[PDB]
Amino acid sequence: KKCKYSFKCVNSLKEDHNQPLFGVQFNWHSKEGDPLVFATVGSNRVTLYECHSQGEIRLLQSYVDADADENFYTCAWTYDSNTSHPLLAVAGSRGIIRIINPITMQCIKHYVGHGNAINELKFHPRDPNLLLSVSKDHALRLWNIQTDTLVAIFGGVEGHRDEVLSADYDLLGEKIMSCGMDHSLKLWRINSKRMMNAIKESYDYNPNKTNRPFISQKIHFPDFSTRDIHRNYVDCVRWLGDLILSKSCENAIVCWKPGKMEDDIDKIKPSESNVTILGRFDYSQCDIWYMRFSMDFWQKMLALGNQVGKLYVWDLEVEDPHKAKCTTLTHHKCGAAIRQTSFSRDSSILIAVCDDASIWRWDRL
Amino acid sequence: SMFSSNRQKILERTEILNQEWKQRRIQPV
Ligand SMILES: Cc1cc(C)n(-c2cc(N3CCc4ccccc4C3)ccc2[N+](=O)[O-])n1
Repeated sequence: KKCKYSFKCVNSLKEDHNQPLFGVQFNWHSKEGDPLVFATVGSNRVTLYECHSQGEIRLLQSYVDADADENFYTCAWTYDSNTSHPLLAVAGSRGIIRIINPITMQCIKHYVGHGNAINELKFHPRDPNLLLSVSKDHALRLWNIQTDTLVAIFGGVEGHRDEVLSADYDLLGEKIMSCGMDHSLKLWRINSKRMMNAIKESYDYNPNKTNRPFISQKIHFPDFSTRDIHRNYVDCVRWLGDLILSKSCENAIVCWKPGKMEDDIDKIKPSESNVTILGRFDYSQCDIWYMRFSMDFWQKMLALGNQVGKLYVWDLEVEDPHKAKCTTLTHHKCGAAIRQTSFSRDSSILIAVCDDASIWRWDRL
Repeated sequence: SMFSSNRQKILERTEILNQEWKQRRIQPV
């Protein structure tokens, strides 16, 4: 078939700090009818905005980190499992995870532990307390933010050999795929008996009942590993059902899967030496490092910004990636690199953030 | 096809997540 999706640029603004914006996320936890909110991170700032009619972007609150040398690279939304209150986790160059109350912009709690910069944060899709961080220290870490424990460290003997740049949970939250500067993509199952038990123990941990500190799992071995997809750093990975989307600097997002064509993802052996490349979503002028692609909630659209301010969009319901391409979103004033984009939960709005601190709003026609 | 089987898996799994979101009442920001 062909793509039908059309957008219109309705507004733009520039943050006064003039520093690159690396991350943008709409809050997908807000209930139907409630206002559409998104956060941006860059420099030592976290900024919240609300989307209103006629393309209005309303500034809500600004968070300025006490450390002027901090560079936030990522953010992720969650909610407090008890009070239903929204929460925002942010991290970057210092390698500290800060949990912010978005209503007040106060740092509620922080987590130190990574040896270096945190490149990405992801919350578990079923459990709001399970936070994953990926780092320049070559490891991923799984945190339980209800008990303030480090559940597991994914790294070591057969872990990444260079910075981990990205990771994603699958839809049901049974596994994680990570990727990084060592050109590899690695699978880490979290539905194993070992990991399910480690998660259960992180919840049983009561500090005002024991003097011993919590013991984290050290997961040295992934459930699948490949260096056969890309020929350089892998800076973005996402699950597409049982398939994987990943990118390097080759001006393509590759769709692939572990094993041979018919192999079940849940029957893949840790020693599996084969991969199957299923297709490529081709684009141009996105050969610089650290550019993320995004999908909408329903995984019907794929978006990626390039180094010159173009925003590519594909329809994932069209089998051939070449016939899946939608009209590239361009504005003559949008000329800086688009680091990340985010769709609103209903896919009605697409926000793009840039290296020149600009924010771009595209409404779905 | 591998395509239709994969889209169906996305459809059923996103539905499970959407039903969990629907039962939640997260306070606005
Ligand atoms: C001054 C400056 C320019 C840039 C590009 N950085 C930058 C950003 C990140 N991020 C943010 C965006 C991103 C996107 C994909 C994967 C990982 C990441 C992590 C990491 C390292 C650097 N660094 O080179 O220090 N710093």
